[PDB]
Amino acid sequence: VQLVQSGGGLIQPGGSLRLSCAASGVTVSSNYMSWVRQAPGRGLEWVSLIYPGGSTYYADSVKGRFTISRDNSRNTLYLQMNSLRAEDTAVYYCARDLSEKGGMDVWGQGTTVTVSIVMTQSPSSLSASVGDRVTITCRASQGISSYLAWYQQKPGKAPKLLIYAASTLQSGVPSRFSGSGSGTDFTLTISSLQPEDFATYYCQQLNSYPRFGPGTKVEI
Amino acid sequence: LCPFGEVFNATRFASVYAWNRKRISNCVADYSVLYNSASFSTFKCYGVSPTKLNDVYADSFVIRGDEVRQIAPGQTGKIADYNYKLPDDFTGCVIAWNSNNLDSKVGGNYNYLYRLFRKSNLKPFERDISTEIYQAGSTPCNGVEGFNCYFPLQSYGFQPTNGVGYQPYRVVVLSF
Repeated sequence: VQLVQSGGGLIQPGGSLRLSCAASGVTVSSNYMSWVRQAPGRGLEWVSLIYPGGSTYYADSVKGRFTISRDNSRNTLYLQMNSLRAEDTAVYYCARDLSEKGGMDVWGQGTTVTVSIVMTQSPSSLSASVGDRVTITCRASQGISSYLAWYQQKPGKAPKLLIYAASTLQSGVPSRFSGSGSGTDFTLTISSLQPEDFATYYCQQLNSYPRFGPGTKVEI
Repeated sequence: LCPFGEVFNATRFASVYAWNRKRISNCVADYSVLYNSASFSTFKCYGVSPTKLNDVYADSFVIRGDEVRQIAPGQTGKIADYNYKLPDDFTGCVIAWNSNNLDSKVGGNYNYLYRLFRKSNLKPFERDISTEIYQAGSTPCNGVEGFNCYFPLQSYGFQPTNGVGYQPYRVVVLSF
């Protein structure tokens, strides 16, 4: 059950480029496939969903230029990128969207493309000693009930689901990771920072289009 | 436990004129490390699916940014024609990542070279490490540098300030 995605490289502005993303354990036409990019210096940014039934959506800053599609024959999601510009420089991940029932739990590896309701998170940056207890917060402008997830992304590696549905822990995640909240305020607690836990953490709303918060970075 | 990570994480890569083929045999390794280090600016697989890998040649060289597109089936240019040719029916995967921080230096790094002058295009997977004075003119060179008598190699001059297409990229080609 992987997502291996392929293709990228450089391209001068105006050019076009077609990312792909082949899956193994999941069926591409049966899931909500989606693309997220992280601009250098910025945080995670949703690009475009494709529904199992064929509907397609995109973020404002790419609509008309990008075209998500898939080929059921070879089980592969594609992202068709035309009229590219410098702001489209980012690491481009493909992710399976379980939505409100599981977040984006299965991510591909990045493919660096090099062109030549507000979610809030606090702290923006925090240092903590190993074995400390760390609580980061996330805030919603409109009440989203408990429909919100958390992800760790360590520098260079693809993101990773932690909590979805405000409090449900993703299978395969250390028990020290825990989370609570409903309405507009949400928290993630790490009970005892172990050295691997040093990364940046986002929240995301699981109702709307995927909308990630700014991100809180943990470090020493 | 194949040494894929000896190729990738070599502390030094080579030049495209003199690329290194490392034959891997007597082993079994997953190609997990390819699709698990998200930090590759390019990963293309031809003739195969990159999921269907786990159920024999590693070639490593350094080129600049806007010519990694040449390290692919059917592409042509100063690299595909005279340095590293890859056939039109390739069965393998092309892996490339920016190496600015490692193959560049202030005032320019002229340690990586490529073949500028060659009379005919290379055959696929062919290699040419010849240093014979290329005759451009009508007069014989007798192996002596000068006018119309050129050392067929050329330095990259990788500087950190270079534009992104002129930055050094490390390329790994796994042919099956």
